[PDB]
Amino acid sequence: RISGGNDKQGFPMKQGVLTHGRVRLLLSKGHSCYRPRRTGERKRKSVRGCIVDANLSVLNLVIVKKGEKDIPGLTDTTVPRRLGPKRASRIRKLFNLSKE
Amino acid sequence: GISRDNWHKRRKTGGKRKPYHKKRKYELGRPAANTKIGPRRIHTVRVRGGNKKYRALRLDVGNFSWGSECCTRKTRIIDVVYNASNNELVRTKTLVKNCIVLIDSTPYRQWYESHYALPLGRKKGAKLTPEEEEILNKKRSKKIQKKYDERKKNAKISSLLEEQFQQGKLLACIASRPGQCGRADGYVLEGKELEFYLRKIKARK
Amino acid sequence: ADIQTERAYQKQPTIFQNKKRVLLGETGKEKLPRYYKNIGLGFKTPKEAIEGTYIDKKCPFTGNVSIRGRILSGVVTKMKMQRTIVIRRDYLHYIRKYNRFEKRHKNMSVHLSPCFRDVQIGDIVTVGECRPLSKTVRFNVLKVTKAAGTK
Amino acid sequence: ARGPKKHLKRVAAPKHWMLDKLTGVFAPRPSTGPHKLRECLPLIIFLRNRLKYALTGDEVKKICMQRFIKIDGKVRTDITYPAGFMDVISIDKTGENFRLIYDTKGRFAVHRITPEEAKYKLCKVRKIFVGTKGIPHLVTHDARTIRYPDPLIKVNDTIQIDLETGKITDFIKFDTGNLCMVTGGANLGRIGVITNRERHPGSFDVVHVKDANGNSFATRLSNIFVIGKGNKPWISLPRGKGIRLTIAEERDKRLAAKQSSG
Amino acid sequence: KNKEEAAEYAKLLAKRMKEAKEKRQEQIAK
RNA sequence: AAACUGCGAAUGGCUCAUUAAAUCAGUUAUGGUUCCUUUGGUCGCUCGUACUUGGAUAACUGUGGUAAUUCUAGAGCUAAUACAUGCCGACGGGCGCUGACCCCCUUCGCGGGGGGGAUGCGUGCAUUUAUCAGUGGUGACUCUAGAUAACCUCGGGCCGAUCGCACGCCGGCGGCGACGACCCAUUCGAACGUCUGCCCUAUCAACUUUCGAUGGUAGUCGCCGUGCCUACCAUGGUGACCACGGGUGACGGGGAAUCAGGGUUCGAUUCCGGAGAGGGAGCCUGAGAAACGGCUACCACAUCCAAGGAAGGCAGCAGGCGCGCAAAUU
Repeated sequence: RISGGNDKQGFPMKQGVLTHGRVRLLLSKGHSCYRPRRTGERKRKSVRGCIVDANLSVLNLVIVKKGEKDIPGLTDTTVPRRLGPKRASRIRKLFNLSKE
Repeated sequence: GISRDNWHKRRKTGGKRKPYHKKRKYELGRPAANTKIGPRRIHTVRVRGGNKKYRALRLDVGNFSWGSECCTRKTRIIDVVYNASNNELVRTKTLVKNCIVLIDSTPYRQWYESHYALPLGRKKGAKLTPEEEEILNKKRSKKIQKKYDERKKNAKISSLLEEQFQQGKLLACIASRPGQCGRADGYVLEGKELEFYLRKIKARK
Repeated sequence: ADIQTERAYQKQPTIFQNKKRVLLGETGKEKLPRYYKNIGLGFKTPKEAIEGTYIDKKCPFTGNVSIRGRILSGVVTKMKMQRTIVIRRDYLHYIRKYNRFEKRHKNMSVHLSPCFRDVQIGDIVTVGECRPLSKTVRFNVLKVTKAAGTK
Repeated sequence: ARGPKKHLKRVAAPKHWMLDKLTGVFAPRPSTGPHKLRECLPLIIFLRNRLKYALTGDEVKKICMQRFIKIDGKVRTDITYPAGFMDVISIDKTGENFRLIYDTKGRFAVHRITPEEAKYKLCKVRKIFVGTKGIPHLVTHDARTIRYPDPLIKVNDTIQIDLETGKITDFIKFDTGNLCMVTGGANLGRIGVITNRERHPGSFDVVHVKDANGNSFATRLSNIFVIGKGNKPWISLPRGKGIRLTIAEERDKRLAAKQSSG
Repeated sequence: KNKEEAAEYAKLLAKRMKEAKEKRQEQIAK
């Protein structure tokens, strides 16, 4: 699945923007591509549309359906994940435990 | 940037002030959000002090009180018929304070027959469904039929209201501010006020 | 007629007037009960206030104002606006260098209730401070005394 | 300003704190609290400028943060907490108790009281209202509200609080013949007997007070605190008995204290 | 707390009621 | 440590450009408003999974883009006093509205009068409207409290799913705190008003009213009072007691110099009040800002650039240039 990227100048892709070229949006809290410094701050930042053209530097991709062969850098090795559940009800959800 | 300051006005003599400070926030005004008639849509405004205002942008229902009977019931709003300030708040059907409005009558009709055991707004064809016969012509105790007939000595409405109950639509006047509390509440017009607004609607059309 | 001259129905907001009643009072004596109050600084409410039929929301006796602040007095000069008159207040201002005085004056647009009928010009009104009733009106006529010659 | 101010310049501080010019630019700036900041002693001024227990504001911070100061029976760690008229400052570690009472020159005196006296105080009732299912209320001059007071207590009376429970024990009514302290204006700190009260409607009333030596003075009604009933004060009074000497007889007393002492 | 103060006031209200009610009818016949 | 959360950043500091009944000073008022915090009150008053609820997201791990920023994208985890959701309990009832029925008295009986009641319906505080009666208060309320009929906003109102310390008494009942919280009061204010007060100028004599000027009625908006704005009416309002217009090498006071007495001139400047952060304008967050050591434009300047883009505001402390007769340490 196509999951975003950057253009040839490093500006990221925003999901809703339906252009090929870059635009200017006024971004607030709860948006992507912007982190505010004070409470209530908004800034106008350049951002690229979500339509993939031949003018990117990276196109991020996320494998959702694994094939039959193994890309040797991606699919074969396993990670130990860190940090299991910490809320008590997510402990019992993991091991299907009872209240007792 | 709508403002309510006094300093942009002329003086009493007619000379103009020069402004000494620029527009402050506490002198602000907000846009004049015009309520209509439709399914309920109410927006929320954050105001000075951190308090809260309700912009009703669309109302269809609110409770109105029968003043003579002291009967307050929530009631559907039909139509605007007369606005005493502007006439263009009628063709657009805007709900503001003190505007004259047509409301439903059936919550007042069902209270009237339950409390006084008399027909109201019924036609002369007198087709009665068996629902309200057992409240209009119920069996009841002697002590209770005594009370129900003792109420019937004063259960008399003006003729100006019963011709409205003939059409199922009373006339009401909104007493609250729908842009400021999100509600359209009011009272049913009766008496001198009723015939005043009746001749005003008569002369306007 | 005689009250309802505006596009909206004028009524005293505190008095309910559609109380239903039986025909022995519905036909006998028809009287709207009047709201009035007593303002508090020794001023007595006029007779035309408590028995009249005018509707003025800015009247100090039958309307929704309170009188608090400054009691002053002037002399009526202009009676040309609707329910509000213009008074003139004359005073002497001390200039210190010359040890002397100069006649100054200030005008005041002031609200006049319809309970003071037969108010001429040239006569002394007592005014009381209320909340701001208009752009330039802050006072309210509380007591009228006639001029020197009107017997 | 765009909002509330947090500093106080030292020259614009109240005169009766008796701060001086050259030790700083700022004054302690009392916190919001039960007393008005033109009418209070902050706890930092009482504890190093009056009692001399500290030499800096840092030492007042160290003394207060050990939870050693009780004002009206409760521990205050705030060093700018506004103590005020007839508050009981009680330091348990040294075994001292104080009540803030004005001197004859209108400043708070260092009045020491016995721990028998340190369990009550007098308050002046400023407002009575009935609220929410007919419960009557008081509001005293130090922001206490009391539910269900005696129905004879009216505005401008003086009640007595027990500092642990917070409840009224008894009260004095406002009448001629009772004893006063003036808590405001030119006549501040003086003590005498009510003789008269003239009522001007729409404005302030004037109360005439007679001193113990026959001097007489007026105040406004809001600058009047009924101390005791008749002639007996319900509290202990400071060094001077609320009798303001003139400058000539104060000079005579100060000179008679030198030709006898030494 | 609420039930104790409501009772103690009503007990105190009886005295301030009946002391005024004593001098209510005292002035009328005199 | 970091990061999320909370609070503060609206104070202080600087400057005196604007501004002439304006600012400001004294005096009054808010019975015409809002108020983080502090302090006190209130917080089983409501009759209808809980021995504990749900989904995320940083820090961190890992892969990156851009010449360039306190730029950030994708992937893998995980928390809450973040964001959401939501119950027991007190709870047995009471109190009003209905009212099948039952019973009693009188009456020959009808009839009249009086009790109990199954059934349902609603219910506290805050909100909005209408009506009724008149515990406490004021100089005065259309005040406070009460009673009745309802309503109660999905952009929802309160009615605690929070944290520490000491440990316990007879599986229950617990002592101190901390953080909360609608509302009320208080404190610090703020904001709008009242009355009187200011320099020079008539080679400024009529001004205001089309495009609100003065007032009335109804609204809208506002934190609220009000032409603040709108609609419809009325034709008003100010002026030789100097209106209107212009000027000021004008921020206003407390104050300063000089002085027989009277005066004359100064006050940018450490206290108070106002204003403004290059010029105008618009806003977000918040109790509080039309904030500029916040944001968004335009105008004027001006910086970095790989030419695609990115960043700015010393009338804070220093310091530099300029300007000048004229003023200090990065």
